[PDB]
Amino acid sequence: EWYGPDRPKFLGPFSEGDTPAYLTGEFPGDYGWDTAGLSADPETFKRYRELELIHARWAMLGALGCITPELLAKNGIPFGEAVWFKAGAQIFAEGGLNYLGNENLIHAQSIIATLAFQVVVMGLAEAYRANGGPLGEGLDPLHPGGAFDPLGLADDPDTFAELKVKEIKNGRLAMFSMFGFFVQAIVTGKGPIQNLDDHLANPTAVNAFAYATKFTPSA
Amino acid sequence: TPDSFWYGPERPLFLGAFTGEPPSYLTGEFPGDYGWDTAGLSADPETFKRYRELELIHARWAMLGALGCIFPELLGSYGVPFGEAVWFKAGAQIFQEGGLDYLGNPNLVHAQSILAILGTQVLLMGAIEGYRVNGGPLGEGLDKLYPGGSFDPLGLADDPDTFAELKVKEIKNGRLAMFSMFGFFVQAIVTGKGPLQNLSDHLANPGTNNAFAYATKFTPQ
Amino acid sequence: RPEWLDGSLPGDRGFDPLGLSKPSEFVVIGVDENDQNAAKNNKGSVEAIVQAGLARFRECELIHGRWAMLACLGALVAEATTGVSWVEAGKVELDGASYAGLSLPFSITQLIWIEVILVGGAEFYRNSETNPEKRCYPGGVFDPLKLASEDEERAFRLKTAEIKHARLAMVSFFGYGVQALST
Ligand code: CHL
Ligand code: CHL
Ligand code: CHL
Ligand code: CLA
Ligand code: CLA
Ligand SMILES: CC1=C[C@H](O)CC(C)(C)[C@H]1/C=C/C(C)=C/C=C/C(C)=C/C=C/C=C(C)/C=C/C=C(C)/C=C/C1=C(C)C[C@H](O)CC1(C)C
Ligand SMILES: CC1=C[C@H](O)CC(C)(C)[C@H]1/C=C/C(C)=C/C=C/C(C)=C/C=C/C=C(C)/C=C/C=C(C)/C=C/C1=C(C)C[C@H](O)CC1(C)C
Repeated sequence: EWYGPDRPKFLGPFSEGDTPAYLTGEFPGDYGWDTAGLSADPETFKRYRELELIHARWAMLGALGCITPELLAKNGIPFGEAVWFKAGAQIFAEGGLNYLGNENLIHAQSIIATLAFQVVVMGLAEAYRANGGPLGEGLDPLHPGGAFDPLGLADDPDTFAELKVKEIKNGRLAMFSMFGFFVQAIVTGKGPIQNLDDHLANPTAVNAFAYATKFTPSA
Repeated sequence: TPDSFWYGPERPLFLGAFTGEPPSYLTGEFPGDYGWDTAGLSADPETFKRYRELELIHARWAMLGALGCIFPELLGSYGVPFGEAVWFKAGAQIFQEGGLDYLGNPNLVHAQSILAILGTQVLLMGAIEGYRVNGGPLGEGLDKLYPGGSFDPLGLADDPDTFAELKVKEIKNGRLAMFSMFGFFVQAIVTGKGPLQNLSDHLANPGTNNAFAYATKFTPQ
Repeated sequence: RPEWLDGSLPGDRGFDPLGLSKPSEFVVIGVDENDQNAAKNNKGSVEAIVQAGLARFRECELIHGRWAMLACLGALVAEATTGVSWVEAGKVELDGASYAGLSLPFSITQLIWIEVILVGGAEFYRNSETNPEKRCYPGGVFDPLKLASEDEERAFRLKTAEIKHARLAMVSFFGYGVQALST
């Protein structure tokens, strides 16, 4: 289970006939889904697993960072804007971007300062991830460990193989939910919890089909 | 490959005479080989098998789609009372008052709920798209693209000389329909009318009702 | 008790008061001469005694009962759900086409053309088979659960279930025929 041919596939019983031969079941999250054939070269397939996991980890920090200012504005905490896709505009406000609501907090004023900080900061860390450096040199670029496993959970590879599967499946949900969040922000214009609440008001009437006539062309 | 004129080294190619030598993996073996792989996307002979079985499924859906987008607008011009005869407005028929009438006829299908349509479709497509992958009632172990048997009841694939000829006709009808269904997409986004309306508007005045009428249409500011 | 039955058959009983499925002998008479250019024309002689359809009769009960089981089960529930008598269908469907209260778009003239193509061609394909056990019991799509892998030729019984229900469904529709015009 989860490795070898005992793994469950992406079509269930329908994928028993045809999975790609190179998707043997020696990597986490392998359900044998390469119907486009984009990874029959194993060097490219080694590159794509890095792309999938880094997209998965940024989507997990994304889907939590998009869900937390809305769930805390529902409690009653005053925010400049709860929704994530209007959450960059607070640095152009009057008082600037306060973190929750206070003034002893961050209190961002200049967008050129906070971006040029990020560019040199993520310029170092992402280059360290591609090469190696002050937190590891010869480590695995997929899963380094050591200083990136402080709590001692990257041990006993029978339960560390399962944590690899728990890593990517939580991520593949989160990537599908950021592209979730991306589309439902464009099509509706309201927040994802704001889309969650009015789907709970009337589920039959308020769904995705209520906005199906929106992008129609008419000149 | 036989001496079938569409196969092998002396086959017609996508720049005619200006094409030179085709790529080394396009040996004239599989149908519709005009030697057009300039991006090199199918240099891997395993991805090239996936792209072949992804082109033809796109081709067979777009051949149904291009016939399926002309036909309600062609009959709609001839007085058949569709709710929306135009294809890209044909989804919104479920949202009007009387529902969705096949052929504009109220005592035909009369769909009222779009969630019943999608719930039926996911169950029925998911059963048969999986049958295309493996097994199934109409054929268990067959070819992935050309299964035949129950999907060739007229026997039009018996002669493998004829069958290799008709596969070229299938892919050229398919690539024409994919290229035209992409035309349906773009010239509905740009113009906003049906493709048979765009045809009859072009035929009424080809000098002004070409695509350069809408060239300044997406101009910024 | 009859002797020409009771074996390899669902209804292994000699019910016959008259023996309709009795294999009878036959004798062939010659053709009488009718040539005028002969002086005398004789009445033909006995030529050939012939030793001699239970397979044909088994098929024909099965077809009638299965149409009856579509008829008896179809007349009780169309009387229940719709609320119209089974004899009245046709008088109310010529006026307005319906199924379970849902209006249908078909003229009554089209129903003749629909039924003689669809039901007719399926009846043209049933007699396109030349094996009397396959004519009675075909395979293929009509056994989707694959019960032909089982056996009923021994004492184990896995077939005599439609044919008893075929019998009284013919009778209960015969009871519908004695009830329609009279009562
Ligand atoms: C046998 C039943 C079964 C079926 C039908 C599926 C189906 C699917 N699984 Mg699988 N699974 C099944 C069993 C199982 N799956 C899984 C575990 C997984 C995982 C982890 C994943 C899948 C995924 C998928 C999808 C991959 C193929 C695809 O992308 O289609 C694409 C085509 C469609 C989905 C059809 C199109 C949608 C719709 C019907 C049309 C609507 C049209 C719109 C209105 C168009 C409008 C657009 C406008 C703008 C033009 C597909 C929906 C993957 C996925 O989620 O990707 C989607 C995925 O990550 N499955 C397990 C546990 C091991 C199963 C157990 O039996
Ligand atoms: C010898 C002359 C000859 C020439 C010049 C071509 C040229 C072409 N053939 Mg070939 N063929 C030729 C002979 C033959 N072809 C074929 C059989 C085929 C087939 C089956 C196919 C082709 C296709 C193609 C195209 C392939 C590459 C491409 O897409 O260009 C890319 C570059 C362009 C298309 C230039 C762009 C045109 C225009 C000037 C730009 C317009 C500018 C817009 C205003 C900008 C838009 C604005 C923005 C903002 C939106 C190309 C147009 C393929 C095709 O149709 O794909 C489209 C194709 O499927 N040919 C046969 C029979 C054997 C030939 C016989 O001699
Ligand atoms: C073949 C797949 C497919 C495509 C291309 C469409 C396309 C469309 N549907 Mg639609 N549908 C499709 C399947 C289905 N639809 C519906 C049910 C509906 C309803 C109820 C409605 C629509 C509407 C629309 C139109 C939205 C207007 C618009 O966005 O303008 C911009 C886009 C275009 C002008 C065309 C460009 C097409 C597209 C961007 C490119 C196609 C490639 C896609 C990215 C592939 C996506 C398919 C995936 C899921 C496999 C749009 C043309 C609405 C409508 O009719 O509004 C007037 C509407 O109300 N659809 C069902 C049943 C659940 C489908 C089943 O598969
Ligand atoms: C729920 C998602 C999830 C899961 C199951 C895993 C699982 C794993 N990761 Mg991955 N990872 C993830 C998300 C996840 N990771 C994300 C989002 C990042 C980016 C920050 C990373 C970055 C990362 C690195 C760099 C490394 C791992 C490693 C590991 C392994 C051991 C550590 C472990 O068991 O953590 C299990 C994790 C959990 C049970 C989640 C706990 C819940 C947290 C606290 C949620 C709260 C988030 C917090 C509020 C936001 C702060 C974010 C901040 C840290 C940036 C194991 C395969 C290490 C490894 O394999 O060593 C060889 C390793 O080197 N991961
Ligand atoms: C890619 C394939 C494709 C797709 C997705 C669509 C999608 C669509 N078509 Mg198009 N169409 C296509 C190909 C396609 N078409 C082709 C190839 C043709 C040419 C034959 C047509 C001709 C066509 C017409 C003429 C109409 C549509 C309509 C529709 C819409 C409703 C679908 C529907 O009613 O299905 C359900 C359809 C069926 C199940 C098949 C038809 C069944 C009819 C009702 C006869 C009933 C069968 C039987 C004789 C009676 C049974 C009796 C019963 C009591 C048991 C939808 C937008 C309708 C619309 O309003 O769009 C504008 C419409 O009227 N289509
Ligand atoms: C598998 C396969 C197979 C075959 O063969 C082929 C194909 C089909 C191609 C394939 C598929 C694929 C896919 C599905 C893909 C997808 C992806 C995604 C979705 C991603 C995302 C991804 C996503 C992501 C990263 C995301 C991220 C995010 C983030 C960071 C966020 C951030 C933020 C926050 C916090 C909040 C604030 O206020 C703002 C912001 C700034 C907004
Ligand atoms: C070859 C090559 C080579 C080099 O190297 C590179 C490159 C260049 C990349 C390449 C190329 C490619 C291409 C050309 C592509 C294209 C494609 C397409 C267009 C597809 C379509 C495709 C398309 C398709 C599928 C389509 C389909 C469709 C359909 C179904 C439809 C449907 C419908 C109908 C009926 C009606 C209604 O009312 C609506 C709807 C719903 C809408």
